[PDB]
Amino acid sequence: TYTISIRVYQTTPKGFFRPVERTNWKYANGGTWDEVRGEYVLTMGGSGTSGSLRFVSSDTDESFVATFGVHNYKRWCDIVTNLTNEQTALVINQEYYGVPIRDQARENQLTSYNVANAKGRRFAIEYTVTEGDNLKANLIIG
Amino acid sequence: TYTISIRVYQTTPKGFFRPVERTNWKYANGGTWDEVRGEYVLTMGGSGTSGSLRFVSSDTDESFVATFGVHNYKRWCDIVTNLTNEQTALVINQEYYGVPIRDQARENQLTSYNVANAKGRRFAIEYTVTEGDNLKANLIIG
Amino acid sequence: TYTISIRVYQTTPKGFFRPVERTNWKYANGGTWDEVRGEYVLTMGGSGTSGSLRFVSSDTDESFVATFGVHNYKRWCDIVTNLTNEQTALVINQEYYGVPIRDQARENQLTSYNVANAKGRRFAIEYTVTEGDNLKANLIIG
Amino acid sequence: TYTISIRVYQTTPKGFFRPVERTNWKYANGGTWDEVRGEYVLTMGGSGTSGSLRFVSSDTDESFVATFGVHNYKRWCDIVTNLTNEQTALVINQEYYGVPIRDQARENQLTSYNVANAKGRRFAIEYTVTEGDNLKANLIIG
Ligand SMILES: [C]C(=O)[N][C]1[C](O[C]2O[C]([C][O])[C]([O])[C]([O])[C]2[O])[C]([O])[C]([C][O])O2[C]1O2[C][C]([N])C([O])=O
Ligand SMILES: [C]C(=O)[N][C]1[C](O[C]2O[C]([C][O])[C]([O])[C]([O])[C]2[O])[C]([O])[C]([C][O])O2[C]1O2[C][C]([N])C([O])=O
Ligand SMILES: [C]C(=O)[N][C]1[C](O[C]2O[C]([C][O])[C]([O])[C]([O])[C]2[O])[C]([O])[C]([C][O])O2[C]1O2[C][C]([N])C([O])=O
Ligand SMILES: [C]C(=O)[N][C]1[C](O[C]2O[C]([C][O])[C]([O])[C]([O])[C]2[O])[C]([O])[C]([C][O])O2[C]1O2[C][C]([N])C([O])=O
Ligand SMILES: CC(=O)N[C@@H]1[C@@H](O)[C@H](O)[C@@H](CO)O[C@@H]1O
Ligand SMILES: CC(=O)N[C@@H]1[C@@H](O)[C@H](O)[C@@H](CO)O[C@@H]1O
Ligand SMILES: CC(=O)N[C@@H]1[C@@H](O)[C@H](O)[C@@H](CO)O[C@@H]1O
Ligand SMILES: CC(=O)N[C@@H]1[C@@H](O)[C@H](O)[C@@H](CO)O[C@@H]1O
Repeated sequence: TYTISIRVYQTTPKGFFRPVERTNWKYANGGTWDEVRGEYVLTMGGSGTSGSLRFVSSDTDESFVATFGVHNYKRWCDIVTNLTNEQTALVINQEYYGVPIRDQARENQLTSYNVANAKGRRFAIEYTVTEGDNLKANLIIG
Repeated sequence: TYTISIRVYQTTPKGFFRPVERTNWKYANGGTWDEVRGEYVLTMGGSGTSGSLRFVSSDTDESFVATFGVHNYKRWCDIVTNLTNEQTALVINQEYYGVPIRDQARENQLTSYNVANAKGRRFAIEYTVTEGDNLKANLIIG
Repeated sequence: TYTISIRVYQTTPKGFFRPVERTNWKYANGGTWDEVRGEYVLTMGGSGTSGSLRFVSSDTDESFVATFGVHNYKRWCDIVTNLTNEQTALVINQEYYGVPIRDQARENQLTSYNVANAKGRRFAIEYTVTEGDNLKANLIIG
Repeated sequence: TYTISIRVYQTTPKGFFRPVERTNWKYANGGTWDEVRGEYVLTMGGSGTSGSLRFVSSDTDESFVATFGVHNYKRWCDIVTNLTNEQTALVINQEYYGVPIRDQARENQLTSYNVANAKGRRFAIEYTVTEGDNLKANLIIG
């Protein structure tokens, strides 16, 4: 069993991102999302799957999907923003198992990733515990 | 804009179903899930999309996916249980736009549905508000 | 350290009780409330304190407070309903350390308790794990 | 009826503050706490009462209580930190109706307030809507 525990940080009172969606990819017997002590906890049965969280700021017409998983026994993460209305977490999560650019992001097995949207706001994932079954990450909204 | 506000009722202290997943299908400009006053609220850009909630009772090895949406300007609902490990809400939600028996449940535009798992536990959805932009449903776990 | 983990069951689709308040008494170095995998978890520093949860059904103008704690190394529980508007969980929780009938309920160290409100609705607390540091209870709304 | 809707911003990936308590003072027909679209909403029957939230960062031994209310038809707010183990939100909330320095903080009817703990971390409340029945505020953890 792997877990990925996620702490969400929102660094500026400009806009407000709320949680709107959480998905589980079907590989390795799937997975679950849990709220545990104010954290998002992704539990997976083995290596080779993932889960996504979508956040939306309606004040500023902004959004992003953050995906976390384990690929060949190492954690990975990715952020996708500049989402169309058709790009829900359900769509984005699935794409990490067929779309080349998404595949590569997952294949990179990164301990940290950051990206800016069209408005120049940065989003980041940083794993604070990068090894073992029980992984920890910060999700940082700039 | 459509909303569907869901009240969850767990009726018997045998096992414990917890929320593990919430998805949004991509049609009609997507949609979102919100927690509002102890209720799950699905917001949708217009007619023709849906969202799924998955619940798991790990005590008793039981689970189900409940799906809610609007089809041709009327509400619909369905429950799927006896899930394989591969059947997350991500997977199930999509099947309502291609798989014939799932297509049928959507086309049925039901105000009320119920089914049972192989263990004999019943799951039900009853809309209490069936018309208009702001719909309401009970999700009853037996 | 004691923990009491609480599963809430709402048994009838008549009215809807939503969580509105969660308090901690000051004795034994206090304590915290956490949400953990869909359950309410009361964590306390040692024996001799407690915490309260209030639920409101504004549809039917019903409310109650359920209090959980440890007194002389045994778990206890109680429910107060037919609440005035001035009887928040903040108020009720404190009454268990000065008000004689509340004191008595705490001193009973019950593994289960049930009571009916003005409208004949039954509320129940039933501990499923009655011994040790990590206690479990069902909160059942009839 | 007054509402105060609160958006929480945790700005710094050092330590993690989780919600552990939410209370309602008994005056003016009391009040309730709701989770609404990822925000904390305090509802109160009229002017002259309040509610408190407590947040704890176990990793760094930090905590605080943030209190919001309406005093003589104008909003107020306060933060207390450097807490003892006996100072739960239950205790702090009610000190605003008896303890002079706390009474004064409330009598100030502030639209913004900030204070630091002994470790130098700033906490802040910033009302973004300051007038009328439905007030809005940012809670910023530095
Ligand atoms: C070990 C790992 O991680 N692997 C991976 C995978 O996962 C998998 O899947 C399968 C189906 O296919 C099953 O489910 C199992 O259980 C799991 O584990 C996948 O995910 C992939 C992506 O696609 O990746 C990885 O691997 C690699 C190899 N080479 C293959 O391809 O298989
Ligand atoms: C009106 C309605 O409801 N419709 C529907 C639909 O939805 C749609 O989709 C599209 C794509 O394709 C888009 O997205 C839009 O926006 C929406 O709205 C669909 O869903 C279907 C299912 O498949 O169903 C319904 O319909 C039928 C017909 N075609 C019509 O349209 O009417
Ligand atoms: C051990 C026990 O449980 N005890 C109890 C108590 O608690 C206490 O408190 C105190 C203050 O005062 C402190 O905080 C400590 O820490 C604790 O532990 C109390 O609560 C009481 C009630 O009031 O009860 C019990 O007890 C015993 C005797 N009997 C007396 O009373 O004291
Ligand atoms: C209007 C206002 O805000 N006022 C106030 C108050 O509140 C009140 O309280 C009472 C009892 O006593 C009752 O509950 C009612 O309902 C309410 O409204 C209080 O809070 C106070 C503080 O302590 O403050 C205010 O005021 C002033 C003086 N004290 C008088 O006026 O009385
Ligand atoms: C700005 C943006 O969202 N770009 C994303 C990038 O972050 C992600 O790594 C890549 C692979 O999924 O797909 C997009 O190009
Ligand atoms: C036992 C079970 O899960 N049955 C489901 C049924 O409830 C649902 O209406 C149908 C269409 O999606 O798919 C399955 O037959
Ligand atoms: C109907 C009702 O709520 N009665 C309660 C009772 O359940 C509780 O055990 C006792 C001590 O606190 O007093 C209260 O009034
Ligand atoms: C560091 C600290 O917690 N100081 C608080 C202050 O913020 C508050 O305004 C006052 C009134 O309650 O009580 C204390 O002095």
